[PDB]
Amino acid sequence: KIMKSEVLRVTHELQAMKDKIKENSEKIKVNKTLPYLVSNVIELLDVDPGKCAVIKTSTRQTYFLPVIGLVDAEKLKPGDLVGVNKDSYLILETLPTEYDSRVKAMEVDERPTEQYSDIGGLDKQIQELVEAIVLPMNHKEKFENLGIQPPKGVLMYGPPGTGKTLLARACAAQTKATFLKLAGPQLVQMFIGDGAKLVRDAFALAKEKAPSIIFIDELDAIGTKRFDSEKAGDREVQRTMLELLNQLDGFQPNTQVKVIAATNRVDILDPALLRSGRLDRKIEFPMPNEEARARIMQIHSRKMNVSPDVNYEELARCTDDFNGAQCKAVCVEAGMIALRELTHEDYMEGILEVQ
Amino acid sequence: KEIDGRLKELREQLKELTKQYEKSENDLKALQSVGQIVGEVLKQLTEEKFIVKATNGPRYVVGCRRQLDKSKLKPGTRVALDMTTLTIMRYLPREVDPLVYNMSHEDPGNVSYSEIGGLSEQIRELREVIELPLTNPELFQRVGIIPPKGCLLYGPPGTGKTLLARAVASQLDCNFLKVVSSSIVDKYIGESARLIREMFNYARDHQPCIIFMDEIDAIGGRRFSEGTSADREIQRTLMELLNQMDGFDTLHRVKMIMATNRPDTLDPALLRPGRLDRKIHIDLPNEQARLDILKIHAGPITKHGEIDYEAIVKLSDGFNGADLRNVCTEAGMFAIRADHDFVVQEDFMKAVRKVADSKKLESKLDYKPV
Amino acid sequence: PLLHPERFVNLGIEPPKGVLLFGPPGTGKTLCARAVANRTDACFIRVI
Ligand SMILES: Nc1ncnc2c1ncn2[C@@H]1O[C@H](COP(=O)(O)OP(=O)(O)OP(=O)(O)O)[C@@H](O)[C@H]1O
Ligand SMILES: Nc1ncnc2c1ncn2[C@@H]1O[C@H](COP(=O)(O)OP(=O)(O)O)[C@@H](O)[C@H]1O
Ligand SMILES: Nc1ncnc2c1ncn2[C@@H]1O[C@H](COP(=O)(O)OP(=O)(O)O)[C@@H](O)[C@H]1O
Repeated sequence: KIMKSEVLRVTHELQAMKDKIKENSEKIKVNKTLPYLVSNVIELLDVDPGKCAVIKTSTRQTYFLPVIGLVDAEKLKPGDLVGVNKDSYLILETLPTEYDSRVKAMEVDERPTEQYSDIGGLDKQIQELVEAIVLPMNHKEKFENLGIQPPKGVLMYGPPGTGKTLLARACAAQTKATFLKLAGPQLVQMFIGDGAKLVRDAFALAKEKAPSIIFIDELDAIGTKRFDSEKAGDREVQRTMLELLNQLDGFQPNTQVKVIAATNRVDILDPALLRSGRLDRKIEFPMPNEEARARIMQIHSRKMNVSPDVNYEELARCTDDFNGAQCKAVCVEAGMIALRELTHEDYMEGILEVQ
Repeated sequence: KEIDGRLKELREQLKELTKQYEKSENDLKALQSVGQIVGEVLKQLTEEKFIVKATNGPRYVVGCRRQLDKSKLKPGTRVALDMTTLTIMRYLPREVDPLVYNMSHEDPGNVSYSEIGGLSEQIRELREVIELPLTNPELFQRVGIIPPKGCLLYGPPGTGKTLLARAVASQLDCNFLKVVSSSIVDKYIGESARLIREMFNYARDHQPCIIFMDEIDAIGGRRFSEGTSADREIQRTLMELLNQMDGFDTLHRVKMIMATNRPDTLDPALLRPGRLDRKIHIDLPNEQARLDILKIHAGPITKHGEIDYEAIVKLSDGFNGADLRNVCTEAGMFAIRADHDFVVQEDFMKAVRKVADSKKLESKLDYKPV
Repeated sequence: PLLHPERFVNLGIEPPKGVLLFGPPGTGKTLCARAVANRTDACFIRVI
């Protein structure tokens, strides 16, 4: 019949078709290899009597490239930092935007290396939040097939030194995904909308980089208990608080980028963040008991081999009302004095030094 | 058949494909495409002379050559110019606030507004402020009055304001503008009130626009003593907003729905009648309303007919529907524990007491109403 | 640590993580200068 004529056209019409964009792409990719004008998209949905665009150039110019001749506006959503022709004055290609100066890299660790073994004492709580955070990362498809969207907001409250920061980074390392840390106590900015702008680009950065871990510290500092006096009514910080609120539902579909909020006293929050779709998993972080404190400092001093056969039982007796941070300070205080004490007696003075 | 079926493979691979030679030409067409400079015609000098401001550079004057329909061009229209061709080669309409456009045209798939209980009074308030003015202007014509402008919602942070805003947004999904009232700040001194005028002009273009913005307290304030340059930018932004919504020229068929958490710190100039026609406080959910929300949240839950909902109502008090999906959730991974297919009433009791003990800690759960 | 004779093995991994040589206006930073002279060419800079 009629194949051999059709495909001798088709395969020829396939390869020559693709070769000319290979020529063209080059002809525009060198232009895409030389863009010079930022894309302050001031869009018009100019339906041809489809779309169109206005580009505020870097040199303070504006160029109305018709119908956006190269990039679809579905991916070319407005903003800035999207390739524009230096000669053709056309949109060239999307490229990463700017992450609000501070948010570009505030304290973002690319990959944490702390392991879950070096932390402990609250193993029931750490396993609880691993099931609520780490499992929604590795076995995310299990939740997708089950039909239950995993919760995202985990609030980890407890006195300082309970290992919240290590646990959050250890969980992020286990997920093998992006980890973003927020300096909560310093989000209160005199500039208007600055903290609101910072949190936005932090969420934007987290969305653009994998299912991330948004580790916001000092949630009590971020959100007041609404105890309103004229001394301070939490007026300008209510700005940023509801901003964090409206970005908690930004990642509801596909259930990525979890929010972990660390504080000491959960009671200093109004019933805004304690929401089921918002921060819902509140996990207690108590001071470890004598057994847990002894185990924690033993794990810390595992990399130290100076004094053999130290059961740390007297240390557990003398470690009354101490944090995991205090236990680490106690053990490394031995790590500073155990030169040339030594066994079961170079540990007490660590707490005494701080006060 | 070998000469038949081997054909049916090869042309399908293309069709949508092998659509490259013209894409190549189009982008080559772009390569030698002239980029025509863009300005706004301030005023028409003569019938053939038109005073046009470049968006950045100086005002030039240009002139349509033979057929560019100089009559339809108006002071403030958008035209394309070239520093070489000396004329306007074609004309172009306007803009639509793109950043605002997508974040106001990306309303997620929500449920109907009937899926939230205890706010039927608020639902009918929304109907007689949005639907009634446009469906039946003849009755109000016999009345002889203008429809009201806007309504305010305020109360505890957990009421259903976001659900109601998303539900009304999903009702239209085409002429609904969502504003978060915080992306107004930017690096430059400009583009603060320029955007605000722009979607107001967008609201002028489309009559039945429903404008929703949240946290008026994020721009409101009471009074700035020893104001900073950032504080001073609020007050001019607030003043520009006030004189563009009430001002001298009013809007038509445009209604503003706004919500916040601190009604007392709001500026008294905005909340006076004329700008905010109605003020509505969304109170604590009722005990039977909480029962309905609990049933809604426990719809797709594997459970049998032994649940003591009345016990939950008696124990759970002062808890918004937010705390109720927590209880529904907390019963969820309690059911995950020990690997139980169904959910037992004891899991709900554990959820209720755990949430109740969670809520004990926090004080000042709600601001007093004004 | 600058001599690096024992930090690696006998004592835990790394030497003590820092030094806070504080004190009322007086001997402060003179011992730092003495340690700088006693050590290698990797010598301090005085920032305020
Ligand atoms: N133990 C000391 N022996 C000899 N001279 C000393 C001693 N302590 C301080 N001085 C003298 O004090 C002066 C400044 O001392 P040093 O450099 O320690 O302090 P500094 O940097 O000026 O500040 P501060 O006094 O606040 O520590 C120098 O003239 C130094 O000779
Ligand atoms: N379970 C633990 N295991 C190991 N180290 C711990 C543990 N708990 C606390 N730490 C120590 O505490 C420090 C973290 O302090 P911080 O983050 O301020 O406390 P919190 O997270 O309770 O606010 C770490 O340097 C770590 O050495
Ligand atoms: N009246 C209600 N009916 C049903 N669900 C509610 C209600 N109030 C709150 N919720 C729950 O709270 C979440 C929505 O947050 P919402 O309270 O609307 O925020 P805001 O009060 O700031 O608008 C949803 O997960 C929803 O299940």
